[PDB]
Amino acid sequence: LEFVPNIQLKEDLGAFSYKVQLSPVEKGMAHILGNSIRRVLLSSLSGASIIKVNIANVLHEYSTLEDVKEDVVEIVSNLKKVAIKLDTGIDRLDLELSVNKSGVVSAGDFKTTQGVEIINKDQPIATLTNQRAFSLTATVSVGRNVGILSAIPTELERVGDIAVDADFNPIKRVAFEVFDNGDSETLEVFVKTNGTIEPLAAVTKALEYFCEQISVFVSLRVP
Amino acid sequence: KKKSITQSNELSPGVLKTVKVFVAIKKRIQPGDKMAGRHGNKGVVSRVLPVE
Repeated sequence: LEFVPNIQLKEDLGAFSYKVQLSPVEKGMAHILGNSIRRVLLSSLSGASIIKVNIANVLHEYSTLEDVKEDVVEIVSNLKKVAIKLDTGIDRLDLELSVNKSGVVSAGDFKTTQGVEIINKDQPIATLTNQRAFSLTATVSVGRNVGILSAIPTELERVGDIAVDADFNPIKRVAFEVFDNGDSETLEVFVKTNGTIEPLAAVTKALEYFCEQISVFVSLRVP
Repeated sequence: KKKSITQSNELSPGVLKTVKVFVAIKKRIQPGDKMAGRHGNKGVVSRVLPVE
């Protein structure tokens, strides 16, 4: 009477929708596993987002560039929605964007440096009414959401440096359901993500974090 | 601009000079803030909870 669970990435659907399912359960441990997976992914996942942006010709967020329909605050808002995928060892990196287009600037316009990946090619950073030279630098670092109260503002060295808030967590929605095959159950979880991190890898990471937390209890020791 | 008395104002006699400073600070809703519905139902936020 031994059952061991397995992970299958099945029923992938939507632009970024996945339904990881485990064929084997302990016939009653399925609900606990689903609750743990749902809680861990939302608050334990770490994502890398821009925290600092410097415009070529700005002294503060509340300024208007010549021949630009978008406002500097509006440009910062467009920058925040941008989705970035980073290498495991990169930790922190700087992205340089310079464009002379007379059309609409875009996230894809960002220089294709190694490691840096931009999922949101479609999202446009700004729109230029007339031909002009536009350049800016955005700092990207790995981070996780520790809550609004426990947040470090971040030091700014350059006069032009502007602080930008970043939402590190990439999992928009988590759903789980339990089906009993008789003497055993199958766990079905629906995960919605920006697509920066593959769903199966994220599920494995969340389970690993839960196991690490439960590790202390079996020991019943400080360490 | 040059049509002014040279101080941009009379300045009130006995005042050597004046300076005006403008500061803009963003504000985000926090506990103890007051939110009022159009129907007239009103409340003050007591705490912020996690999404989960």
